Amino acid sequence: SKTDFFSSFEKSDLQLTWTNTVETDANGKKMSSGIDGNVKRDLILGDITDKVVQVTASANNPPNEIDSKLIDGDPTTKWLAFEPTANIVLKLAEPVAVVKYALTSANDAKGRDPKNWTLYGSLDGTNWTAVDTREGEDFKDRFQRNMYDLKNTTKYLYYKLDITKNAGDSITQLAEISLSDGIEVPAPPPGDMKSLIGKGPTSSYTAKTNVGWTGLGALNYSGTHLSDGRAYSYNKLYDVDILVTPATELSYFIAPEFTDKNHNDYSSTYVSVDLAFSDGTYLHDLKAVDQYGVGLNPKDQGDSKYLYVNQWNTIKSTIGSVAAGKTIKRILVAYDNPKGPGAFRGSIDDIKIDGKPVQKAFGSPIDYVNILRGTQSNGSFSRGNNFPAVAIPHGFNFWTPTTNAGSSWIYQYHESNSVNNLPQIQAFSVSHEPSPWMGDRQTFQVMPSASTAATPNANRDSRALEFNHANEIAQPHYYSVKFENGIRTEMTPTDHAAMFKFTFTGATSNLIFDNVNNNGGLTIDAKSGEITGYSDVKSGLSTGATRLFVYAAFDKPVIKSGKLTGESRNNVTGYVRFDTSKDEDKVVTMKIATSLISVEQAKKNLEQEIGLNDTFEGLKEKAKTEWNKKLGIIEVEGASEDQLVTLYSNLYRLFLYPNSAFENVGTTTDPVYKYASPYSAATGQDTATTTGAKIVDGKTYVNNGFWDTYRTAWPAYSLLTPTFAGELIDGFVQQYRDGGWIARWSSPGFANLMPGTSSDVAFADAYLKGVTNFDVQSFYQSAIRNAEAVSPNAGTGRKGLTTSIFDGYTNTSTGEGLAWAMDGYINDFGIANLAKALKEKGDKSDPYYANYAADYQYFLNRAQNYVHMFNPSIEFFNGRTANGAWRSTPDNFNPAVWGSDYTETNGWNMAFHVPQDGQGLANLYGGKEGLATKLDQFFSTSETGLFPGSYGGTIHEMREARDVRMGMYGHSNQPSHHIAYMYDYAGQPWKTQEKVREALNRLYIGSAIGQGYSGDEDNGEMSAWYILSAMGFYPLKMGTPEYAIGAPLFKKATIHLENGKSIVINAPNNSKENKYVQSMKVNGKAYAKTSILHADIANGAVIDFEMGSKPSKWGSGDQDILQSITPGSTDGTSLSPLPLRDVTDRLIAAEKGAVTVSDEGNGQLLFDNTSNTQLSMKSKTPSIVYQFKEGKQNVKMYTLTSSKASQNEDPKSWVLKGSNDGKSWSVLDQRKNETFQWRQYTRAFTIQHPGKYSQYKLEITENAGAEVTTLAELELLGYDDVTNSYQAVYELMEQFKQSKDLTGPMAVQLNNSLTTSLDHFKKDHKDQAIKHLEDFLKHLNNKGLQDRISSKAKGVLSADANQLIVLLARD
Ligand SMILES: OC[C@@H]1[C@@H](O)[C@H](O)[C@H](O)c2nccn21
Ligand SMILES: OC[C@@H]1[C@@H](O)[C@H](O)[C@H](O)c2nccn21
Ligand SMILES: [Ca+2]
Ligand SMILES: [Ca+2]
Ligand SMILES: [Ca+2]
Ligand SMILES: [Ca+2]
Ligand SMILES: [Ca+2]
Repeated sequence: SKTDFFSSFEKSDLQLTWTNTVETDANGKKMSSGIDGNVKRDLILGDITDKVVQVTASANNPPNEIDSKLIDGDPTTKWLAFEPTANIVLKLAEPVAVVKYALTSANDAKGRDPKNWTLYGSLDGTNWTAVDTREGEDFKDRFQRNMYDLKNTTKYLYYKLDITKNAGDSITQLAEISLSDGIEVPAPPPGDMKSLIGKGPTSSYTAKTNVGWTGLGALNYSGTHLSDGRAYSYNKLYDVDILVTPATELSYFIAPEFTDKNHNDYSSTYVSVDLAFSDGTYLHDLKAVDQYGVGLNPKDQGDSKYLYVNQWNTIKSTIGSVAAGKTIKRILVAYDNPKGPGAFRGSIDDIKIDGKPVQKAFGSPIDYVNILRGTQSNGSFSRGNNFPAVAIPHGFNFWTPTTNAGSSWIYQYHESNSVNNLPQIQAFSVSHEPSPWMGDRQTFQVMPSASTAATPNANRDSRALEFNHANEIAQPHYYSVKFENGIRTEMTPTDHAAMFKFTFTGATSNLIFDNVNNNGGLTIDAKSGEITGYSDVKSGLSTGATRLFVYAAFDKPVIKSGKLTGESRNNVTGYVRFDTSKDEDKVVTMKIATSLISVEQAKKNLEQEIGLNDTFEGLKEKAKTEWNKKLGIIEVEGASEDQLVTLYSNLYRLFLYPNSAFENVGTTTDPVYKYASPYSAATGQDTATTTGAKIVDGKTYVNNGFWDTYRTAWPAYSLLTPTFAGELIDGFVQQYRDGGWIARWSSPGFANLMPGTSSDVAFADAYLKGVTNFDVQSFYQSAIRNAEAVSPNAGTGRKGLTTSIFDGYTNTSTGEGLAWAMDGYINDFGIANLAKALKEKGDKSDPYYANYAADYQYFLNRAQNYVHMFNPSIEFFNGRTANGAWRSTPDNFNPAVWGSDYTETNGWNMAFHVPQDGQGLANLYGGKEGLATKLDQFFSTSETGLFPGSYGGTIHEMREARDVRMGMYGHSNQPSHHIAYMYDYAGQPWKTQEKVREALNRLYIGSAIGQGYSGDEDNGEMSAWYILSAMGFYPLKMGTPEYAIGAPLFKKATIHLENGKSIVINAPNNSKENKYVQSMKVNGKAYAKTSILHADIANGAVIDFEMGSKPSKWGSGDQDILQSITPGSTDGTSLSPLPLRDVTDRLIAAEKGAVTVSDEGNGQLLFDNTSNTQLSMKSKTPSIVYQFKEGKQNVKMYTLTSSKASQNEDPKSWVLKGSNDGKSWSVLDQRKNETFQWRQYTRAFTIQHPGKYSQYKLEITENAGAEVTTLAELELLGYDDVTNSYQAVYELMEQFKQSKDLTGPMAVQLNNSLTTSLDHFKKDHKDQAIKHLEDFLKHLNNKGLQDRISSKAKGVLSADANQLIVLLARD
């Protein structure tokens, strides 16, 4: 007998042996329980409709208004045909004598209702006996059901409703048909689970509905799970005789569907293909496993959560492993689910059994790369939302097929398939799209055509050419498609150019040129066989995008040529025609290059990169080589095929962005680099052949949202490609030197989207890791501009800075102000560490040098300002209104609700937004244990996607987050990406290990069918998450050169570093299940810590993980956790310490402070916490005095914010003085010859001789030249009196004495030591105050006294004492 079997459930395939039929056991008992297959419906007397197994109408209106809709029991779904007449054929399971039927009219357009019809009956389906005629029928209402009786005792297997006249329209429609046999059943029995050949998915996020995976047919299953507990049904499909061999693979495609309004019932995933063997055993009893390791049985399919609902899923199982030598007697479909009630529905297509499968071979990393990942994905549900980008790493152009030539939605894997269910290309495009949301720009289009008409038609629909994915090769360096009609197109990239081979079958062959829309030009010089063009195409968010120029040449004479018309694209549509009658002329080659400078430059770009000697194959090899140099930085052992696809495709995505936007205007020997600026104003107007944009010397790179890429991609560069990273960074620093700012979202200029200015942290982070090959000085300037200087541009700097730099938080007056705020504090963390590093560098030629020290202090403080956005009443980060009040209170708050404060997520997902200081974050939650409790709750509460909040309706990010099914964890999007690693701060690293492994395992699947990710990939970010996590470490603390340890994915990984050394990562015992770190070594030596320095791996290292299947305590020690700014000893403090703040804040209004100016101006404008108010003081030489009415203030720093007015009015030299009486002043700080290069720009100064004073005076000794002196704001940055903290501890100690948590000599000794400490503090004896607090701690740990304190009390009092020491040390 045979070893192979295949069904696509087509017309041409074998029909099912049984339909809707349950398999029976050895005893003849149905293998089903608690199931109802019947569709829910309004039943008529003797309703028989459930025996209809097939309905076929003469014409249809796919995707939604097809014959299928006639028996689905929903009046809301209809069949429609664009015809005045038609016939519907109903095939029944068994012959029945129909004696009654009902038609139901549809939703609208009464004229389309049937009016005259005949019902026929048949035995064979070709010879028809009339059984009822109706004429002149009327349906008064929409959704109206008419009932019809007839005499008939003849059992028939087919019924035809022949609709001979409708109600006058040229279109016909009907919502529902029901048939009846006239026999009463007062109690309709449950029917068997449905299993029948149908049209495929009735709903799908990402695929074409009502077609198969391939072809027009599939197997459809559905039913109702009635039971509270287990329900199942194993149904037989096909009678076969198939011998299984050791190598036999079973594969299939399954598309489970949601049957509920809420898209929360996952029942449809509890399904698999099953086999009945001749020996009386079933595949579901053997330990067959899929490509993910999941049992190939229904229960394990559903429990393991690898099947996505409303999407197609590829499944593959080597049943040979477990069933070699058995014979398959029947193929089954099985549903089996432990819990309900619920309901399910889905499709299976392409059940294949292959006795001798051929495995794919791979010669090098690039052979693993599928550039189609992220294309069975759209705006309803993303599996990456990429496009098939062919390019060199970081190339100047992308090249790509498009199935939608008007759109930034460039290529659909399945969604836009033809009536024959094949994809259609409409063009090959030059592209610069960073994402579909940002949109495409600078595009240009060609399409081959075998048209013989006088003129090739340039209409998108009519020129489109169908193809099969099996005939398409899609790689970074090579794309190839063979179309159904015999044409082949192949392309390969250069940096600025590309080569295409068009191979034809006919005598007359054409290339059609076109564009996304009419905003460009085409010039065809037929005589020299050249194309010339320009493109102004640019999406809404393509801010600063300039004109692109195109040049192209052919290897064959062009015989006919010209402009085309009729598409409303007359500026861009034309063609060239070639004589390809002779065999050696059947392939035509086009060489094509692009420029943002000029047509002349496009020409020069082409000559530089495609010499006369270059061939298609030579260029392809050059591109393959450039990709392998990137892909082969990482080499792993033990990986499956699926893992290597994911790994190497991830590395491709990582290096696809960002992109060169500069050109070589000199020669290959002597390069001269220049770019057209999307950053500053155009020099002048464009011409057809030359750009008007400013031509700027040097390099630049583009296409990057820092809100995405800072998390993973940028640190990936700094680790994997240190040297190139610096060239990339400098190309972004260029944006500062040119346009004044570094882009927040470069697309290619300053596009306005997403919160934060994370170039700050990304580039700071890179520098501190030893990527020093860029203009750090300018970078720094751009960072402080982001951090200190209000932006006039919508697309640059930090929104809400007007108030936020003074308030310590960003208020709800800025959209998603919380989001701006939290990312602000992380950026400040990086700016601060860089300032420290530049201080230590000591470059005295840096004009800014004297200022680094101060900036470190000020910025490290700002990094801790997260406290100002932590709402203590709900224990979540939360917005504040302008007046200071929390947005939410316990009564109204819901952490499940998306939006408002929370960009593209909910409060849950922003609960942990403090990667720069985990201990500080833990403290807000009560300590490490409190942090862990919060995370646990996060990971065990399911995201339902039902809470859109401010988004109004469902956005795709919500569906994706829902389908992660890791509690609330939104791995589908960037703002959650740090969360799994936060367990390293809580001292539970095993939970990080668990979550990271689930993420790597389940959320990067489906590559083979154009899926591959759990949501939008975003310019390398989702990819680098996987690459870094799989190595076993992760840059959690962006802005400081070290990683948090997770666990490696592979038995071995090597990172070949550019300096010739290796990072080897050994985990010989690694496996799907062995996910937990048991112990760890670095360089032969046992390693205890869950952090590792970049400086320890960058010069090579050997890392050994002992992996096992059970959690361990490795890395849970108090000094083994990730360290923070906040000391570990403070864990669990009852105090709420603050970093530097402006101690004048809010005093004036509460009358606890006031201000006087030497000229009697309103000095309140200098302390109102807004740079939108300034004071002009009528003197070159004014004085401001701030008076604290409630005692001495410990001020460490102060800030001056330049005004909006001219720079000449600025302070320039000054003295800050302190006093206690107002008569006698001490000199605290002196500055000379200061400047404020920007407007509304804050500068911070470290007071040379600080102390505690009740009165502060700023005495301006010199200004910048004008007759007046103007400022916007002043601040006195200091700390609260430590005394108030001591007080809070006495208070707490009293609470414990009253509860008897603290008694006897322990109470007394603690009291004494604290009091002696306090007394020393008040006499300015800092060292002695600390020493007595150390005594306090010794008491707490006195062995003789443990029966006098509870653990609760000992714990918090310890933490408090240590917190006090910290408060003291900084005082
Ligand atoms: O083109 C027919 C379409 C229908 O498919 C749709 O259901 C609706 O009834 C309608 N109103 C006007 C036109 N149409
Ligand atoms: O594509 C640009 C931005 C991204 O940078 C970001 O990841 C965000 O999730 C998003 N959703 C739609 C568009 N975008
Ligand atoms: Ca099929
Ligand atoms: Ca219907
Ligand atoms: Ca995103
Ligand atoms: Ca203030
Ligand atoms: Ca002000």
